[PDB]
Order: sequence, then structure tokens, then C-alpha cells
Amino acid sequence: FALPLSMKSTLAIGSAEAISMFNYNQDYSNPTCRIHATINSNVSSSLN
Amino acid sequence: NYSRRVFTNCNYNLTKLLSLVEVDEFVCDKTTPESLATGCYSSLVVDW
Ligand SMILES: *[C@@H]1O[C@H](CO)[C@@H](O[C@@H]2O[C@H](CO)[C@@H](O)[C@H](O)[C@H]2NC(C)=O)[C@H](O)[C@H]1NC(C)=O
Ligand SMILES: *[C@@H]1O[C@H](CO)[C@@H](O)[C@H](O)[C@H]1NC(C)=O
Ligand SMILES: *[C@@H]1O[C@H](CO)[C@@H](O)[C@H](O)[C@H]1NC(C)=O
Repeated sequence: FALPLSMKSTLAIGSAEAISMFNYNQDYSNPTCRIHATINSNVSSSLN
Repeated sequence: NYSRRVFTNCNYNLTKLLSLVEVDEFVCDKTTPESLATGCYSSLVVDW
């Protein structure tokens, strides 16, 4: 999904904010990797 | 010169602090922000 890096602490383990309780609760029973990536405008113009 | 408050013998609504600010990073030991708003305490020391 799309989420700014200003809210990168909102998805962290244990939080009382609206993302981790209404939008995305992460299952930590399996091997996971949460990658906060960034796609610049040059790459995200040929693959549209 | 920072200030300290200790809250005893009262019921706290910690949502009032968190719905008024936006959190950039939290660092907790022995608790979580999800459990900081639900547990009952003998005292609550806040330094800001
Ligand atoms: C340093 O902080 C303390 C408290 O955080 C300030 O003390 C308060 O000062 C006001 C006005 O001088 C008083 O009305 C309060 O009752 C004081 N509170 C306490 C707990 O003493 C103090 O003024 C601050 N120092 C400076 C230089 O700003
Ligand atoms: C994208 O590539 C062009 C070269 O074709 C370059 O001039 C431009 O600065 C690049 N965009 C960014 C954000 O660096
Ligand atoms: C998205 O970009 C690609 C670039 O290869 C283009 O072929 C495609 O038509 C674009 N889609 C649009 C304009 O809806």
C-alpha cells in the first residue's frame, strides 16, 4: 500500500493509533519483512 | 529546565494526549503504547 515515512512509526510493533487497529494489523506468527520503499518519479514513469 | 507531573488517584484518558499530537517515534521497555492506555497503575510520572 501507500504510506508516508512520517507514519513509519505508526506501523511499528505495539501502537494505540488508528492504522494498527483499523487498517493494517500485522501477523507476527510467520517470517515477515516490512519494507518501507520509495519509488522516484523517473522510475515510476516508464512502468506507469 | 523540564517539568515533571505525577498522577495518583485519578482515571486517565491517554487518548487525549495522543489524538492531539502525531507520533514520530516511540521507545518503550516492559510495556507498549497499546498497553499503556489500558493498564492500571499505582502512579504515572510524565516528564516532558
Ligand atoms: C523552570 O521550570 C519550573 C517548573 O517547570 C518553573 O517553575 C514555575 O514557575 C512559575 C512562574 O515562575 C510558577 O507559577 C510555578 O508555580 C513554578 N512551578 C514550580 C514547580 O516551581 C520555573 O519558572 C522555570 N524556570 C525558568 C527560568 O523558566
Ligand atoms: C531523471 O532523468 C533525467 C535524465 O533523462 C534527469 O535529467 C533528471 O534529473 C532525473 N530525475 C531526477 C529526479 O533526478
Ligand atoms: C502507461 O505507460 C505505458 C508506458 O509504456 C503506456 O504504454 C501506457 O499507455 C500508459 N497507460 C495509460 C496512458 O493509461
